[PDB]
Amino acid sequence: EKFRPEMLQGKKVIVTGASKGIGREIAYHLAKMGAHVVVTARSKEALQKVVARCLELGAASAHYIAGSMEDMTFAEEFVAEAGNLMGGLDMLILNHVLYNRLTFFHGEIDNVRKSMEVNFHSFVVLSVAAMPMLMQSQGSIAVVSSVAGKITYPLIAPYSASKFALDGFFSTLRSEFLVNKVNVSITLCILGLIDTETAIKATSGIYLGPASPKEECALEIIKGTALRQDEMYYVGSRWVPYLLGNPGRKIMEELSAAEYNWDNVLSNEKLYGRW
Amino acid sequence: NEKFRPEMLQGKKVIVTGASKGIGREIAYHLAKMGAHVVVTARSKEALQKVVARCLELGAASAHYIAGSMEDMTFAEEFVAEAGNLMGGLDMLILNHVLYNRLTFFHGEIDNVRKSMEVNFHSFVVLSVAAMPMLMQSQGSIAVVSSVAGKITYPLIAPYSASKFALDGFFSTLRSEFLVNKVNVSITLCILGLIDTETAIKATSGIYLGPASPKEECALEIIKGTALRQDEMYYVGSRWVPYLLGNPGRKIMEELSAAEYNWDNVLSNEKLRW
Amino acid sequence: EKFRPEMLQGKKVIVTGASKGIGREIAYHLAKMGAHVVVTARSKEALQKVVARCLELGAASAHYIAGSMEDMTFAEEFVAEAGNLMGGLDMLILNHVLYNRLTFFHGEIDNVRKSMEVNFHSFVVLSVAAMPMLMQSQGSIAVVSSVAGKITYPLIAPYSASKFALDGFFSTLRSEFLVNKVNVSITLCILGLIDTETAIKATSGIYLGPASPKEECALEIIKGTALRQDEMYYVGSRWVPYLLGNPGRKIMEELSAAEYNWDNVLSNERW
Amino acid sequence: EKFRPEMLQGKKVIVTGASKGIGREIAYHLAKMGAHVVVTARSKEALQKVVARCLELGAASAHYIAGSMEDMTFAEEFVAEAGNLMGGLDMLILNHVLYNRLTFFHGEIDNVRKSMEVNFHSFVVLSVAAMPMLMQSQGSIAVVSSVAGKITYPLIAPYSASKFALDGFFSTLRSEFLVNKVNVSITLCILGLIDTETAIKATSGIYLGPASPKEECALEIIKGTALRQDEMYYVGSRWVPYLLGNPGRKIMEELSAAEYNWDNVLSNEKLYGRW
Ligand SMILES: NC(=O)c1ccc[n+]([C@@H]2O[C@H](COP(=O)([O-])OP(=O)(O)OC[C@H]3O[C@@H](n4cnc5c(N)ncnc54)[C@H](OP(=O)(O)O)[C@@H]3O)[C@@H](O)[C@H]2O)c1
Ligand SMILES: NC(=O)c1ccc[n+]([C@@H]2O[C@H](COP(=O)([O-])OP(=O)(O)OC[C@H]3O[C@@H](n4cnc5c(N)ncnc54)[C@H](OP(=O)(O)O)[C@@H]3O)[C@@H](O)[C@H]2O)c1
Ligand SMILES: NC(=O)c1ccc[n+]([C@@H]2O[C@H](COP(=O)([O-])OP(=O)(O)OC[C@H]3O[C@@H](n4cnc5c(N)ncnc54)[C@H](OP(=O)(O)O)[C@@H]3O)[C@@H](O)[C@H]2O)c1
Ligand SMILES: NC(=O)c1ccc[n+]([C@@H]2O[C@H](COP(=O)([O-])OP(=O)(O)OC[C@H]3O[C@@H](n4cnc5c(N)ncnc54)[C@H](OP(=O)(O)O)[C@@H]3O)[C@@H](O)[C@H]2O)c1
Repeated sequence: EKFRPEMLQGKKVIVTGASKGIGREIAYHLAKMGAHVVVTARSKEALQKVVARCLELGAASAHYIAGSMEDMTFAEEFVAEAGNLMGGLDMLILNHVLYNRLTFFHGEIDNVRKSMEVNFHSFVVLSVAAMPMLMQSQGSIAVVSSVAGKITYPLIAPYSASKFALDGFFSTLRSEFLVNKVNVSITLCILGLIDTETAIKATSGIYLGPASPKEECALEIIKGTALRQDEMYYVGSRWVPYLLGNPGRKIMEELSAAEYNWDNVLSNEKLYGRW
Repeated sequence: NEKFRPEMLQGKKVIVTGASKGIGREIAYHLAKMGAHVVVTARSKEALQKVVARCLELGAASAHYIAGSMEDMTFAEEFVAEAGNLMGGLDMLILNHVLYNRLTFFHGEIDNVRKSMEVNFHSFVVLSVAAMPMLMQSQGSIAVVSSVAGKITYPLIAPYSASKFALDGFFSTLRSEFLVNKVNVSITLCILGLIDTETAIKATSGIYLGPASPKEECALEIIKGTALRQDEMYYVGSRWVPYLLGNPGRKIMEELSAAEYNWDNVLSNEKLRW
Repeated sequence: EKFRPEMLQGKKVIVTGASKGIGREIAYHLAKMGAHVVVTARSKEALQKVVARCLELGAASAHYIAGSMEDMTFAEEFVAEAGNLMGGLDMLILNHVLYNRLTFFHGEIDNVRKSMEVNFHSFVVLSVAAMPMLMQSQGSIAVVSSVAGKITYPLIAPYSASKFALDGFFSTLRSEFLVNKVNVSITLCILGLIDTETAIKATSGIYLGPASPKEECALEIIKGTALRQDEMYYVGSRWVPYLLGNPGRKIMEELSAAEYNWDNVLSNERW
Repeated sequence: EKFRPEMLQGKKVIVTGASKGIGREIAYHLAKMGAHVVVTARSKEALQKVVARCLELGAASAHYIAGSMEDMTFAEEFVAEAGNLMGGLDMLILNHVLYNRLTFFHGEIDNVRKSMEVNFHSFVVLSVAAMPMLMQSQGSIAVVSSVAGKITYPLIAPYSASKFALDGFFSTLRSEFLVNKVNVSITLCILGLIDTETAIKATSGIYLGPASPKEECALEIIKGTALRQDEMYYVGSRWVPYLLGNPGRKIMEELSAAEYNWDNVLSNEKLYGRW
């Protein structure tokens, strides 16, 4: 079941946080594959450059919409406008993340709140807004997370909380989609240190581990999502993913599914509605 | 290392949130039997009053209640101060309250996700920040009450699970920092299986066939594990399940990645609090 | 002597650099207190969002004027238009700034010039333009500065020069206003690391110390100015302000005032 | 480390604002010590007289270049021509200042701009232009400032702003030079009322303070700079310097140096470059 760049030709993709870093590279790859893209971020000028580059690169079409993901109204309206621009949606790539730095936690409650809004709540709002289109196209969602969304590291409590939250929410959603045979795939991407300008500045002489290249990172995210994988690990080691992937949890989730009165659940109107 | 004794809590100054019913109420009762000072909180005044009265009969050193919603961050903050005044300090902060939502498939209830994150997560953080000075002075402890659904995922409770995962991310990171900085406030994450509280029994009814553990013993185990300053406390109705939940891989990784830090540029830059 | 939010209800306030960071939060607080506000910065769309929010927050009125403070003609014209919009001016909050990712100095004269224009000269131009209105209302000026405006830090020479300049100028002006019994207060605000997106990005990986919250910072600036304080320290420590506040200088300034021949002076020499 | 006039024999020194007052006296002292000097100011005839006196006094060599420090192109070109004249540069004495008049501030924006250009920006331009030569010779810079550059006085806002600015800039530069082990010394000279014709006229019936002699002032500037001191106080009291010198600031600056990630900084890669 091998990946081929043709899996994305003509596809309608949204990439958030695409004015720089991994997101920008994700846009570029998609353009090379002849996909339709709508990129978003806060910076208009940066987004404009990305759109121009994507067109040169061979994108089927490329547009940008500028706004902050701290604003939930924008997140919601963005998905509608984007769907109009492309006439639908095959893939939703959730990549953006709030500015953060490395510091011991001292009581930055506002930082905790803002991180949860931008890194987490907006991912949920965007997904909800996109779900009708995704269900129609039987499309996919990439949820971009971090090694710090699977284990804990000093110096990034607010960030880690929001990335853990993503795992809890979207992993639960995936399980439901499976039980209800909804054919929208949800891929959780777990990234190690990636050599984006932002990550390198935040960590240079503090965290000493090696960084992985952003170009290959972005491609691996695209592949894993296209192939509809549950999780995609890009952490700079072929072994580390298994220490992160928690065999115990996968076993437990598989076994606990048998504890449900499915006879009832799948035939209970009150547990269902729609979007 | 050592064995728990009820005397570890005699005279101690403890806060129990979500203590008008269920596990929290039982936690209050145990603490009273051990002769601790308690301040219980929840939204229901009358229910809290009953709990305080019982705690006193039970042998609490002192018992008071403060009523309010944990969806209000100003209250959470002010509550900890008033509670500290009532007892003249704080040894143990037991974070127990929660917002439940009907077992139901998710389909766009964003407001439920937001409210769950406020009540189950953000307030836990606000309370902890407000209590930290007192806890540092007493070298006290925090119990963070969570769930099996905070370690693995279950259909039908996405909003709840997100908030409980968040707790693990945040408080586990905080603990690691406290260790690196030799701050002697312990943080105990409690992972509970199905417990036979009225609320949990009604909610899973005819949906989840799994077993329930007794609330009285659950509450005691939370108190013990926190008193003994354990990192985590599993009460899940099986002696084996905790190891399938406890993720040996993660513990190894966290231990090893600590060596990747330039601690001389981190700890030596530590010349600054709450 | 205690601050009350009512001190700002109906007041006519200008906030510069108010499209994000501390300035935006200053606008929001003022709106909650029912003040009239005119916000300014370069970004039109950002300013529009701020104005809309302020109105929802309970501002008596809110308008925006977009332009660069590197242009002195704009700075001057902005104050007039703003005064027209509100029919006067009670408080001028000078907050805007040019930041430079931290770097050792190595000959960037143009950076030194542009920093002095934006962080310093425009503060002066704006104050001069606003002075008639402020004298009429016996209003106040908040001059937003920095710990780097009181002591020196590696890596920010251009910024520090301009912030020191502000202290020199506005502190001298305050002393003159006192000698001449002009009742316009001048409050110099000295800020430590504040958790704005811009400050966090600029020092990330370089400084790992605690930043202070921007919401409380903005409120403290408003309070200190409303109470007409000479200086307002918000630096993340209750002790540090006294190591920055230079008791020696305050003593010297108090004593040297007696060295002046107030006869040949006060007898002699507007905007 | 006692000063000796021989520390300046054969040295290559620039003195700005040297057609009268303190600067002229600085030139004279340097000549007596057998240094090479290049003097500058706007007045040709006055500079010519100074050069002649310097030669008569025993200067190794003496030249003058006339021009205004309001013109940044001149400031830059002056340092090059001066370096050519002497074949290098050991000491840069920044002394010039715009004429100012004691008066309450009444919205004289043009005065503020011109004072900042002449008293501050030109000091920076000159320093930048001279830095290569100074680094080669491991030389020194004297930044001539004022008590009004450390505390504030009614009636001189424009002047004080520019002198404060000097402290901010050159004190920051010094700290950087120390961190990077660049061996060019920067001496900030803090002067009280000095009996130059200009200062006496300006303050005649206003400041009733006691003036210090200009000849000794100029010598103290030379000594302090030769001995590579951080600051040099000549204020007419042995006690006043400590009320101006701000112990609190020195402590803070010493302590805050420990808050930096030098391994990031010293190795942020691109925090350097050159002149
Ligand atoms: N880099 C790593 O080592 C690493 C490691 C683990 C996980 N990750 C994950 O990878 C993803 C991308 O990381 P990165 O290093 O590529 O990020 P980045 O370079 O720092 O930029 C992320 C993008 O998010 C956007 N963004 C920030 N705030 C926003 C807001 N409020 N509203 C809308 N967009 C906003 C930014 O655009 P604007 O500023 O213009 O708004 C930017 O385009 C993140 O989810 C991160 O957690 C990265
Ligand atoms: N029961 C289980 O099977 C189980 C399993 C895993 C984890 N847990 C954890 O155990 C803890 C207690 O569970 P439980 O079953 O004992 O809970 P419960 O019986 O449903 O009641 C929890 C308490 O929280 C309080 N509360 C709810 N909303 C509040 C608000 N907005 N502000 C302040 N207090 C509020 C309630 O008081 P008021 O309504 O009067 O405000 C109540 O006293 C929770 O953290 C839960 O996540 C339980
Ligand atoms: N943040 C800190 O840790 C800290 C510490 C000490 C002092 N301070 C002081 O606090 C004040 C605000 O800092 P901040 O971090 O909130 O700033 P910020 O987030 O970086 O933004 C400052 C504001 O100034 C505006 N601005 C920039 N260039 C301008 C120009 N040429 N003309 C007009 N407006 C311009 C910006 O709007 P546009 O870009 O849209 O023009 C922005 O709204 C500054 O005076 C700063 O020196 C902050
Ligand atoms: N005198 C005091 O009581 C006192 C107190 C504190 C600090 N200081 C500092 O001591 C230094 C010298 O003071 P001073 O009293 O000796 O000064 P001064 O007698 O008034 O003359 C200063 C020199 O600067 C030159 N100058 C003025 N404008 C210039 C321009 N646009 N371009 C180039 N050169 C210019 C003048 O020459 P031209 O006019 O021919 O150009 C003159 O040679 C100044 O930095 C001053 O701030 C003096």
